Amino acid sequence: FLDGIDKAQEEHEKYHSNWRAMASDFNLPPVVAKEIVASCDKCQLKG
Amino acid sequence: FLDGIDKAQEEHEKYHSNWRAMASDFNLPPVVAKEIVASCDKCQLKG
Ligand SMILES: [Zn+2]
Ligand SMILES: [Zn+2]
Repeated sequence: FLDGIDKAQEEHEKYHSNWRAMASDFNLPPVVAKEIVASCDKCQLKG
Repeated sequence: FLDGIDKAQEEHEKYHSNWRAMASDFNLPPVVAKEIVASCDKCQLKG
C-alpha cells in the first residue's frame, strides 16, 4: 500500500497523465493508481 | 481492494466527511479511504 505508492510516486510527468501504465507497471488495481492521481493536485484539479 | 470499496462505498453521508472513521471501521490504510473520497465528486470538489 504505502510502500507501492512511495515508488510509484514521482514527478508530475506524462506517466501521471496515464495512470493505467503505472497500474500495469506495478500490476496494482486502479485503486492505488487512482489514489496517487488524487494526491497530486495537478492531476486532480485541472485549472 | 475493490471488494472493500464496494462495502465502504455508500451515500455521501457524514461518514464521507470523516474518512478516518471509515479506515478505522475496516482497518484499512488512508489509501483506500482516500481513493473513495477522490471518487466521490462531492467530497473531492468543494464548490
Ligand atoms: Zn501529477
Ligand atoms: Zn461523498
